[PDB]
Amino acid sequence: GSDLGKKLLEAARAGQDDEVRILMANGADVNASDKAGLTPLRLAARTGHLEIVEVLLKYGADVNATDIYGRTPLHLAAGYGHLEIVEVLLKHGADVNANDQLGDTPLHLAAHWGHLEIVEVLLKYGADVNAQDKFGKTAFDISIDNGNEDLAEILQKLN
Ligand SMILES: [Cl-]
Ligand SMILES: [Cl-]
Repeated sequence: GSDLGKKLLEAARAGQDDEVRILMANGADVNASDKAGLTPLRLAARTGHLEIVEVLLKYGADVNATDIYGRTPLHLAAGYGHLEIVEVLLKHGADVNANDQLGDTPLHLAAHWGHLEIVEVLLKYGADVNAQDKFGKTAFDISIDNGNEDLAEILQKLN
């Protein structure tokens, strides 16, 4: 909730798997929000802690919690190259086409990271490969601009 909530946020970003399980068992608020409004699931998603993501989702974490800038746990899992977290979030209903404040979707961020398997999963779940962000960039443009030549080559075939 509050005291347990603070500890839960810290355990999520610290990667302390069983402290998370213990805090959840003792009634911690699964959607406790830090000063920036970020939830344990968002912190575990960006840090790549798969077991913690799975435990939080089991306790009903809001898979599409969105910050004031429009970012979601799926944005951060795709943006930091965390394939199995991307897979589990999508399996639990994460919004594949969520736009942040710049109009970027998780696919745009996965393209920037150059993660082919994350790109694949996002497309399987219905990502729009032709989506443009607010500055007019597609996933293909992003991959080209970053020098992710392999990905750009493949994405060009879906243009
Ligand atoms: Cl973040
Ligand atoms: Cl490359």
